[PDB]
Amino acid sequence: VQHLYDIKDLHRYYSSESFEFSNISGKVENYNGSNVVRFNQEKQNHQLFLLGEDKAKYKQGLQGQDVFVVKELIDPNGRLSTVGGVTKKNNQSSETNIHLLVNKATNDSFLINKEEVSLKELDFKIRKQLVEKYGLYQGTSKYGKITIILNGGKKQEIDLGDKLQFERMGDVLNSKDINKIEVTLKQI
Amino acid sequence: HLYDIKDLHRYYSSESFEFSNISGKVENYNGSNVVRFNQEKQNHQLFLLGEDKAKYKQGLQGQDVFVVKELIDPNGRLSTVGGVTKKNSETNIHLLVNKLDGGNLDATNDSFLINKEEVSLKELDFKIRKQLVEKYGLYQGTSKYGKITIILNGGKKQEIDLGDKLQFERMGDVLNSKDINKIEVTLKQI
Amino acid sequence: CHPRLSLHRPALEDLLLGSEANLTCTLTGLRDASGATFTWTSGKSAVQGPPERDLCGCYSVSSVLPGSAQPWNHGETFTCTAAHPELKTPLTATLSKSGNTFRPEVHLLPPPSEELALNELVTLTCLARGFSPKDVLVRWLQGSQELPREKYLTWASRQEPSQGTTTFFVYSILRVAAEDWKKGDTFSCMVGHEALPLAFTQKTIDR
Amino acid sequence: CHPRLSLHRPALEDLLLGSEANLTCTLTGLRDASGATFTWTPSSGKSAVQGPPERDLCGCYSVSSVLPGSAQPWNHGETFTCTAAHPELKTPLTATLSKSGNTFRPEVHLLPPPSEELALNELVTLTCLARGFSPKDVLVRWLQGSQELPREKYVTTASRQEPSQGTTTFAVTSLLRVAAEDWKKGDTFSCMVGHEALPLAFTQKTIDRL
Ligand SMILES: *[C@@H]1O[C@H](CO)[C@@H](O)[C@H](O)[C@H]1NC(C)=O
Repeated sequence: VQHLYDIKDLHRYYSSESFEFSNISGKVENYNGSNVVRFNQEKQNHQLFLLGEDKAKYKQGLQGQDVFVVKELIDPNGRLSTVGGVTKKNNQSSETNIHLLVNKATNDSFLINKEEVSLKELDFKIRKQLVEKYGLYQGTSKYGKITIILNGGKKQEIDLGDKLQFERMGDVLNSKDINKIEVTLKQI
Repeated sequence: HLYDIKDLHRYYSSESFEFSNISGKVENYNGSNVVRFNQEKQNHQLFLLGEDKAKYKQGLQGQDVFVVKELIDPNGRLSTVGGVTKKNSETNIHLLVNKLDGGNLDATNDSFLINKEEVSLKELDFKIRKQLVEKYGLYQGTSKYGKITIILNGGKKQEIDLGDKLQFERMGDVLNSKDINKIEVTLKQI
Repeated sequence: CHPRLSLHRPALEDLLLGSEANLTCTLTGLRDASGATFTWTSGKSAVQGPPERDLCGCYSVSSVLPGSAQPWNHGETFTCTAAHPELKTPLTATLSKSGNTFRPEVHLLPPPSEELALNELVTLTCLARGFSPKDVLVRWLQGSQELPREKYLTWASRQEPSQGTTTFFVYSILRVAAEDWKKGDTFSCMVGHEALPLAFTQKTIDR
Repeated sequence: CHPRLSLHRPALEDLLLGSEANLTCTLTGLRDASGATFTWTPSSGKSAVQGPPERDLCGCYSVSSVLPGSAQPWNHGETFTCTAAHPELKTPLTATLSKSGNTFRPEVHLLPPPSEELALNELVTLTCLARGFSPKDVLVRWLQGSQELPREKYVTTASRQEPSQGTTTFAVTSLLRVAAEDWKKGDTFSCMVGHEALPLAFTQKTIDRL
């Protein structure tokens, strides 16, 4: 029920480049029944899909929001398709240095720039660090778990065996509410 | 590279049949000359593609046939190519095999039998290669190349590359057993 | 001539890559392509086009309904009634975007080992299967550069063998230089289908 | 209704696996299908059999003459001419056909299942590819071990022209889906391809877990 045949795909995805765009605006459009927002940034056309609760939250569209984009693919028309990653237009900002414990035991850290961060950004940045320094998605390393531990004991978990589910990429967290992150790498 | 080693192992380890007293009119099948005959509850399709197309222009009228299956088509007919020999005792043909046991050249004297005077190149090639397969690891792992060399009294010689199945057009060629002097095989180490 | 009415879904190519899409209601079999009136299911004004012969003589006229992408993608049911003097009672045709859709499973297959030994051209095979409806797009990339249509062959979408619900499959072969494959650059098959989350998906391969 | 004459070649399946392959000459676009006369060349085989009137794709009438026992002269290279006379024709129509002479055999390849499917332990897809051949006509059959599989369990796509760099060649793919456990256990699977340019008419590629 668990295998290593998609290892190259996960490694390619979570080692690829991400972008953090500010003040993004655009109206919502119907594309194949989906709610999308097309915008141009760095001389590149983007197609943001709103598929989770971000669909309800950005009914009107984006009016200057922050967007964390990751290329799902570039469609035949040159548009970069990206999912979720929208956080609010914020007039306040601070640094949160998040302790990242990685068990295979090793203390790491993870610096977040905004007061509202998307689960997409947390997932992608954590996995990229795991790919580049801890051997994730290489050889027999694929499965494991990211555990985002919030203040008070509540936790939010991500399975490393698959890409984060598109519907979860629009979920957001308050950076101040993060207590620490634990990763467990279960290798064979 | 070695991409077809298993196809060669299946073919040259498959079961061959020595039939005698075979008769049959030539029929046109897909433009080629074939002779269909039934032996041992099996329908056969014999393709005459070499010079035997001219030799057996009427068909067969009591000849010996050495059958190797290329495939069983969807109608259940075993397709085989050439291997036809004259209509008119055992002989033990000797065979030198040069293999590479890691770092040593090991020469082995071996042999195999035939039951006819005039013998087809198809039969000689298939029987030689079968024992190379069975006793010398041919078409296993990394062993696929080498040469069978058949020398004949007087000096005339014929070669067969092991990297390829014997050419279809060479399966109607025929020899006399008594005219065979040496037969030497080198198993090329890749 | 035997008047027939058929209504055609918006081309998938237009829905997924065009800025416009139209339903097309065609009335074929007309001995005199005059006096055809179309009226449908309350939106934008539908343009009739010119008359045109079909096969075995006879004529035909069509009515495109422009700008139908959004209603189509919303689940709208369209109805087209064509009235003509060569039919007794005007004919009707209904059509709506499909439920019971299934995502394609997209696979890209390496070249046969024999072809790698040939060292001339190697064949890459893309397979999309398990999807419904049958409408699908297939594109190829080498690296991040899209290849022209002329360098590959996409078969028609055909129904799979299945005990149960109906699914479709499509193959596409792209033949490329052996050297390009062996030097290690990537190749990608891109598939468009209305049941995919992002409308398109992609599989990438290399040695 | 406009009359047209068409001469169709013997079906490949009949030439390679039947006793009785035949050419079909069809006169379509008839208002009244009676009164047709068909004259065949060469005239030295079994009798021609004219079929009953048929409707074509536009309410017109169609009648066809089949020339049975045609496999021998077809494979010999003889050219067949069919001449049709009908009251609805000012002058008789002629159609000509022969077995192609600029032919290429298929390159046959049997591809293993996609890696992803080998994780699902449900069904796995085997793909047969026959390419580089001409003419278009081709047959594809599947075997598991030495047993032929029924065609309810694979689907062969239509023969199509390849992207070309001069000479026209065609390609076909065929999709067979087998149980994963059969595939992992070590069974062999064979694609069998039939084509008139193949030396023995048929060839076979066999596959299992390397
Ligand atoms: C309608 O859509 C079809 C879909 O391919 C397109 O070919 C045609 O040009 C379009 N015509 C109009 C008037 O929109």
